[PDB]
Amino acid sequence: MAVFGAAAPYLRKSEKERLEAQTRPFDLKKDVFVPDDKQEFVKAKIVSREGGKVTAETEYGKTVTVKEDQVMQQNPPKFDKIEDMAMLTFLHEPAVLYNLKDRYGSWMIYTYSGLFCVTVNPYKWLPVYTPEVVAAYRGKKRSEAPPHIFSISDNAYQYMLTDRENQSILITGESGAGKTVNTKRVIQYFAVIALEDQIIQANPALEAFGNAKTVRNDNSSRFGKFIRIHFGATGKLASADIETYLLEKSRVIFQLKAERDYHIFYQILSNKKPELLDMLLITNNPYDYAFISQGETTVASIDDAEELMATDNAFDVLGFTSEEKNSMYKLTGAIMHFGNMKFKLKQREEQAEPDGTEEADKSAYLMGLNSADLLKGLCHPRVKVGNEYVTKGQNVQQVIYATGALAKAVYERMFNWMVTRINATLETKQPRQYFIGVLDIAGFEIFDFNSFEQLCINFTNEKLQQFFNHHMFVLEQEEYKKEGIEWTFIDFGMDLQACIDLIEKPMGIMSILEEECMFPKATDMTFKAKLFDNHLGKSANFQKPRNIKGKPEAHFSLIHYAGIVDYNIIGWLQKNKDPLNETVVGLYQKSSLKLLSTLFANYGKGKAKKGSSFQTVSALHRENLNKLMTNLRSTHPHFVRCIIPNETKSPGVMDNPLVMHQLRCNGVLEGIRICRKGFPNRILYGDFRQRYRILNPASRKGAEKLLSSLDIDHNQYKFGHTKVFFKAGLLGLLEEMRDERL
Amino acid sequence: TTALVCDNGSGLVKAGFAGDDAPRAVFPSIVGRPRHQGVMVGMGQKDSYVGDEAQSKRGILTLKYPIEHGIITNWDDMEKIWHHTFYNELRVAPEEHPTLLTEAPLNPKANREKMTQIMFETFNVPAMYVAIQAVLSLYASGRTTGIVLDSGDGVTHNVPIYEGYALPHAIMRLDLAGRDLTDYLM
Ligand SMILES: Nc1ncnc2c1ncn2[C@@H]1O[C@H](COP(=O)(O)OP(=O)(O)O)[C@@H](O)[C@H]1O
Repeated sequence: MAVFGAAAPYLRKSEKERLEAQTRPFDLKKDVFVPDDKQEFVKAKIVSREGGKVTAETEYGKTVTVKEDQVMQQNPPKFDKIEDMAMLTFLHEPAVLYNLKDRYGSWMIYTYSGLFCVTVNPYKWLPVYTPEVVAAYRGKKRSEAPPHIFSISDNAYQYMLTDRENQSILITGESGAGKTVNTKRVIQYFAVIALEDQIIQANPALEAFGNAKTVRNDNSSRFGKFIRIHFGATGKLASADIETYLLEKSRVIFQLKAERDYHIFYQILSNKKPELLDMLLITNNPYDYAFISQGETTVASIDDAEELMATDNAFDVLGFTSEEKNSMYKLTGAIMHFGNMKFKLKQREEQAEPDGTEEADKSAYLMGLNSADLLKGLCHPRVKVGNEYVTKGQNVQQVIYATGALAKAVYERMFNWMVTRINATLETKQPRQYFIGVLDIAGFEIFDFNSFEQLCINFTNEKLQQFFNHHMFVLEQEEYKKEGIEWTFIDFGMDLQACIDLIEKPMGIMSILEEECMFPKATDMTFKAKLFDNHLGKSANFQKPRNIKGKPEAHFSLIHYAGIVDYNIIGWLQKNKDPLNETVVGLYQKSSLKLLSTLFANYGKGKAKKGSSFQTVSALHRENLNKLMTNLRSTHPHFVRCIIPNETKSPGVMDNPLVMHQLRCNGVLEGIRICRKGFPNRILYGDFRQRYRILNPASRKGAEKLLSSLDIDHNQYKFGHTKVFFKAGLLGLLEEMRDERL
Repeated sequence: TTALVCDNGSGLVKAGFAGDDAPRAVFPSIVGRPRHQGVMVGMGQKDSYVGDEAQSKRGILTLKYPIEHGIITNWDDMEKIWHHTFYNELRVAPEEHPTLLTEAPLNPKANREKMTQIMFETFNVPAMYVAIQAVLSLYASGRTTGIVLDSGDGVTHNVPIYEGYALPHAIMRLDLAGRDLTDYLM
């Protein structure tokens, strides 16, 4: 226990202290888990089971009665503080909550939970991050060493080196709960076992261009960052790669009532650089610009001026010139100038014509196009019919949708190209063999006014959770085919896929939405009517909404792995349209700027060319999710779960509702639930004997004699050849008969 | 709690809450059905429009009244009208609301009986009551005597009342009303 340097206590408590804590009275009958009001479940004692009446005496002095249908045992003391939640004798929801609660009070951060690695961030410095434990872990195994991310990092490394394949680290948590520094210590450990400074140096750029204020967080990430750490043949550090996925475009145009756009517009709106404002014609007033003013104007998030400076510094120290930063800033200002355009219908026709031309002129002067030419390209697109071009007509709604789609497109284009430039700066010529990627993605966010974007996020997280579930299924089949005990041949993925089929499949929600924004006079009520007519009752997970405590509104409710979510319809048709304007895209290709590179080229024998008008954010998102799954499904994955203990920066004290929220939205509970259908308590025969032989004191014959003389049913235990498998009730009964034996 | 006051009549459903000064929802008691075939797929056309919605699609629907002269002749249509009144015009759940219904004097007995049966089985109201349309007129007029001539849209009737006692042998009912005046004007 000295091999763990000075961090040994925090990493794992001594066996002596373990045994000194084992001695503690606990009544298995009347100290069971009990539902609560202020929290979900609190530690209490019951006086008696008086019919339908019980009385819970908690620590707070309360004596509430709870119904006999909502009570469940508490974890025994001889199995509290367990490192692996999967090995718990009784797998309940608040059971694991209190397990991690006592583990963080006792200041043990990392905890194994089967195929996961859960990490609640400590708020003060610990010796657990000293290089001594890093170097001294080399040579110890996963099955025995106490939980820590260095363990799974080394396991991924050696898995890569033995199987000659890539691995994937899926760090899962909220921005501002320690994800950045967790990945930082990951990359440090990887460098140790053999460019992190460059990663952190270029990070403020992505933090600017892909983070925006939501309600649950003021520095939430919207894009799916994912760093590929390549290696060589000798498993030595070769180079690092990075890719961006699923960057939400709707933010650039529409913002909710309680949230802001991306940080960059506000950082530019910081007057600390007056040269940017007077070169971009940006008036100081943020209410002036319509694309942004609909969201939260300003919040006490960060020092935005200083962040502007930090980003400019990171830019100047990155490979690209000052002119290029200048073009980036001016392009963002042009996107900002798009919103104030004004169009009117014509005299006695249905054609759109511009009345205000000043912002048009200035946006053209910025973009490097002609103002009259851009106005003509917006009001009168030209389309190709065979070998000729004919002009298409537009009204105000159509030209506005086109403007919004153009802005979203140019922003996303500049973003992807900026990431390419970042990767080019990082690029080293060393040969790059198999990599181990680390993935940063949005969370299964729930609110009271969920919308289209939250539906997209939850759909992504559904694909991820189903992927992990199938992964763990194959892992359990591997355990079984090793143990020579093979049963229960049903997979664990379809039970979740049934919910996916309600989003992606034809006549699913996304297909109905696409059809509805294609139909002539569709409205939100018609969208709702079609959803109901085509799914209500005929499906399994789609169902009515619920109105609780006077919530704002809900039009329908889906059920996911992370609970029942009620979604709102209003605005989906208008926000899903993505009609890109081909004539203006050609204008961009013919610009006098860097813009011509971003829009280099974008829109017989079998052509899947969907039109410019038949474009939907949902469809582009489904395609991107498909290709992200195709990139992940080729690598053996690993999962990291990050939980905030409390919203306050004060350590020690926690918030049980926030813990439950993280557990549900993260899927640790779903993992333990997939376990709860088999035999989760899995122990060998030797320690089984050494702990339960005094019941019938005297390896299959003696074990079987004891089992038959312990009144255990056949289906309750599964007889293995190295370990014999038992369930929660079996562990409880064996515990009780040991206790009476003593 | 609160009680619902639904005055069906024939030709105008008017409902609301007890204790209010006026009905909250007033709309025709018609149920339309499309009589052409429908070409645009994806419209998701419904099959029957009840209430004020049916008055906007007059051009393509065929309108039917489920109440001819006080009596109800289409029980399915009347069930649709009641469902519309409860959930779409008033937006209340009829499980926690007593409902006061009205009818005209001297109607068939099964009309009122089946009205009750529907209001308890289909809609699961907690209580109900059926009142005579002329007694209520006399209530609202602030009298306690007087002879009331309640000419609705399907039925006309006289009900003489004195000091709160109705004289049933003097009740007259005449099946000439606004619908017949409309047909005569046509
Ligand atoms: N200002 C008016 N002048 C003449 N007739 C009217 C007027 N307003 C309504 N009506 C007639 O009254 C009838 C509606 O009467 P109403 O009190 O609604 O009876 P019910 O409730 O049984 O339908 C309609 O047929 C309409 O033709």
